[PDB]
Amino acid sequence: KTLDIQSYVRDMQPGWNLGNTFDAVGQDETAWGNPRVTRELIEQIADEGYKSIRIPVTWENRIGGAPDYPIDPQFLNRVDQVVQWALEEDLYVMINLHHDSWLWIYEMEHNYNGVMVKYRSLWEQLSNHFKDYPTKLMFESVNEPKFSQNWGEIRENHHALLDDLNTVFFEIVRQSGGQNDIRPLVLPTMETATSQPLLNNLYQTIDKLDDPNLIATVHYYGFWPFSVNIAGYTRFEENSKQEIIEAFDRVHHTFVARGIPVVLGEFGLLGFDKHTGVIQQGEKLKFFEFLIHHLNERDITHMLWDNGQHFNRHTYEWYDQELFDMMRASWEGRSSVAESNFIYLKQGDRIADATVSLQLHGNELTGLRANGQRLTPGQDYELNGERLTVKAHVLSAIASSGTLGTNGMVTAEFNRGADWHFRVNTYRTPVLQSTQGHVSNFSIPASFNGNSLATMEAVYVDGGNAGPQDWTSFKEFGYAFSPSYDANEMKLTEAFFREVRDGEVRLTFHFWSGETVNYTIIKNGNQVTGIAAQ
Amino acid sequence: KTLDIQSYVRDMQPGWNLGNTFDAVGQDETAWGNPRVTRELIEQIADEGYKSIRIPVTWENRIGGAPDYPIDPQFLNRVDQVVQWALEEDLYVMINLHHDSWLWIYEMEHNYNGVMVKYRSLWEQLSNHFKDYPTKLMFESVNEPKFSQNWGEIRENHHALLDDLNTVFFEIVRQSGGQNDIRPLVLPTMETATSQPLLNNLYQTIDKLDDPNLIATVHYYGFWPFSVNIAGYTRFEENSKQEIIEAFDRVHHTFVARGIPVVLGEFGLLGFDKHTGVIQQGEKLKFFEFLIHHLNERDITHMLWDNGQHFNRHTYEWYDQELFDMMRASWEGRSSVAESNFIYLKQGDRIADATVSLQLHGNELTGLRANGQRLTPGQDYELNGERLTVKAHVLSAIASSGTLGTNGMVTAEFNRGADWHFRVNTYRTPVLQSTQGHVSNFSIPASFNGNSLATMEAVYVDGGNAGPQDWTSFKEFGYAFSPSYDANEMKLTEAFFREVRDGEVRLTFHFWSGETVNYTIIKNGNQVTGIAAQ
Ligand SMILES: C[As](C)(=O)[O-]
Ligand SMILES: C[As](C)(=O)[O-]
Ligand SMILES: [Ca+2]
Ligand SMILES: [Ca+2]
Ligand SMILES: [Ca+2]
Repeated sequence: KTLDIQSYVRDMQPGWNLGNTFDAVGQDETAWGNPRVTRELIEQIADEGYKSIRIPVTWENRIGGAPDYPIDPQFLNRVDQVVQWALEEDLYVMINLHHDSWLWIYEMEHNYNGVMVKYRSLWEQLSNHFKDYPTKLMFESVNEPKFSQNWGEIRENHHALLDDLNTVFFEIVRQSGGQNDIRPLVLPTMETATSQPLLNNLYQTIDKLDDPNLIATVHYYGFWPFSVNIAGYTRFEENSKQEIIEAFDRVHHTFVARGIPVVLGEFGLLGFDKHTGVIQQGEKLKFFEFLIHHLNERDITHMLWDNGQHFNRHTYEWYDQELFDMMRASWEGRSSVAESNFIYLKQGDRIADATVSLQLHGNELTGLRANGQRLTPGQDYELNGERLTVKAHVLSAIASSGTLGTNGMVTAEFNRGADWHFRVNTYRTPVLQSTQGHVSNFSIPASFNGNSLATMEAVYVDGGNAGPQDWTSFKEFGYAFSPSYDANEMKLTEAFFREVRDGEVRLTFHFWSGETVNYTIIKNGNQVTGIAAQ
Repeated sequence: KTLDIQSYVRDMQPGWNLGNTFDAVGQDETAWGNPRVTRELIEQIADEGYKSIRIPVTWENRIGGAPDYPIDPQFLNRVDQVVQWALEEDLYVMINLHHDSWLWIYEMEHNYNGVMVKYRSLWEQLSNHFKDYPTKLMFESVNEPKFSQNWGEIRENHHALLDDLNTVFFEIVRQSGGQNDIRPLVLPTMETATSQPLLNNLYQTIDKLDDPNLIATVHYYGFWPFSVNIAGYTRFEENSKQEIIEAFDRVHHTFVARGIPVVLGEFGLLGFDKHTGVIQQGEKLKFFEFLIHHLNERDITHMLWDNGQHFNRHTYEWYDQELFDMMRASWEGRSSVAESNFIYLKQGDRIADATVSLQLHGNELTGLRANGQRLTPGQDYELNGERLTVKAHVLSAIASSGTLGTNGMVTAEFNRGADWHFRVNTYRTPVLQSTQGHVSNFSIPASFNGNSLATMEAVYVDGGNAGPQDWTSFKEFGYAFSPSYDANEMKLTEAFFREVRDGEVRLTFHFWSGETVNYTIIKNGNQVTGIAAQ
């Protein structure tokens, strides 16, 4: 019968990626540290409220040679089993060719027929294998296509190559029998990026194919500097907000408003490829709240990129319940947020009233708790417009001990959406110590003293920015440096030193409390002298 | 072994089309009035100096139905026989899908897979059939592709469709075995037109395919108004000259100069689709001289469109030896031409010296003949710069009788290139007569009195142009009107009257002698009254 492609895509909301699994580059799907897929994982993801699952698959390393490129039947049966489990749990399912994109498909520019033969063979095999599967199984032509080994090197000829890949995929699937005459097909922009020319090119391809069951796909990992924590973008601010609005306005105008539905096939923050701790927690939450709201406004179905770091695949729970709670709330509507998820108290100072700005997002404050205890309006706190004041005696009750670090929590409750949690932290000025070391393993002894590090600047004392990405003084969190809180050390990485010339560099460590600490390093070959502020 | 595609295309020069033959829409190749192809025709064309032959083929009407679309083997064997004869005569050969373009291929926009299945099947069959043939046989994907039933309705989506047709053709041929891995392939622009965007799109496709044996093709039928004789363009003038220069500069810059050779797969004058007499003979000759010179300058191989009207296929000679002689001369270099191919003498007037402007094109005048008799320089004629004077006594010797029409010829001989022939014509004022008739068969009795008609204007006496193409007063020769010299009649066609409203129209007949005659028609329904000048 007829299929309503817009309703189909709407019914997928929200989605989840089985990341770093069948897409892993290796003998099998455990190559990147995830376990073999259990039925329970799929059940649990469905129970959390996900309505669709993307199962990215890298076929390279599980296929024979030319000319037929036979897919390993054992590998295919394992992929198949997971597809079936998902369908049994009433999920929509998307499969693709994944890291094949940069393992070999990218060669197409100087190997047209060679790539085409291999690509055709794979999609002929998959389309045939899955032809009688329910149409809740959809096919995606290729992940993040590009035709250079590098990102951001899209040339004019590349667009034509991607049109051809998308088109041959369409032709193969549509004429392969079973339900494949109507099965929804997912087609990407170049690099799954959102610039207007790339959206236009995908539109041209979709328009040409003259088919009612096509879905456009893009990916999104945040405004780059915020997403990796570089260049001073420690807060979710106007640049990150405007990129989302502008990008998804383009997507909506070009596709959704013209009747072509859009699946955001992957989203997250790029810096999570390091770890989730590289983005300040409150700012991370506000990114997800804002993004998902604006996707909802534009009818865009989204699928979380989860490489194993969000849903714990061994215990079937979220590593970060706060993040999940925010996402789950965002599926339904907006949550109120605040300038920060913390209130800092200087150890030794008289504790005063803390006033913080809320962004209510159309909700009302219903209550406040201090370590779970209900507070009395007026007596213990005030809300004046969007200015929330937590009274001194409440903070003193939580943190009069003056123990450094997080003493407790003030939780703001709203009539709709997720609670917002203020971590109440006692701090003193952090102290770094002079030291001497080697570029391969350089650690500054550091007393964090209840502080959390936001970012680090590096400049040559003689002038100019030092280290990687020297268009900015603010170095990249994790990549160039890392706080080791348990070890009481500040790590400066070998990658940092690889892009530092011999000489004297001034470091400036910025902490979330507002504390700033300077430090000097002198590099002489592979040897580094650290000198604390005096 | 390796093939040098530029040398290959150069070696094709000059070419000839076996037109209105296998391309004819009908049961067989005689459907449009040409005889079955004889070996002698191919021999004779080769003997005239042609090095390549285009054999356009329309496959529709000689194929089975879906899904395999089997080509009639009998038809294919007849095409094959002609290909073999041409190859035996050492010619290069181009075959294609021809009027399939507008019989069904154009449907692709709203029938993507249906057209693709049929197109794929045909090229699979042809590529297989011809795979072991010498590489002097080349394949051309499709004639004059477009995706509307009408010309000049190229939309953005159409470019993508043509890229796909060209690309699938490439893929099929290149992987079909025999010599087809290296066989030269000919790819057209949309409508085989020469505008920059269309040239760019073909370049993009050729660049993408990353193959050393690709040939670009365009067609050319002259600046439109001159080519059909409308809007007053009775002379080969600056607009026709500039179109050639601009168009082929674009072609050279975009393709030839970048190492992609170009075959002009068809050329002629569009109006020849009526008959060759619609273009004044001298102006026709200058068009071909100028065109072929500029193609030579730009290394473009050309193939004459001959639907049966140039080379007489029954007697194996040129209908118009003067035209052939000009083309043959042009293969080697430029010919000198003149303002006209005629000298008019008014009957009853004293015969004076005739002075005409020559365009020497780098040649020198070596002599002059009057009816074949060598004339004496100085005594009988003078050349002053490019001004040729033929003395009165020479013209009087040719035309003292005062018989109306062509009395004889003055032939200019040059050190290089074709002779130029001046027809010496005696004329009197032409006379049209009043009459009454019907729109389906309206003839003005006409005493042409040694004159040749150039064009006819039609305007409403109250204002505005009358008849077809009413953006100009000058009507289209043949289509709207025709001189019947033997019948002594001026025909105004039914097609003319279909676009004339009831009322009074002033006609102005322009003759090559400079004589102008006005005439009035009054249209009342299907009845027409003609009133001669008084
Ligand atoms: C390294 As990625 C663009 O697959 O998140
Ligand atoms: C009518 As034609 C464009 O094939 O000369
Ligand atoms: Ca294409
Ligand atoms: Ca609540
Ligand atoms: Ca001569």
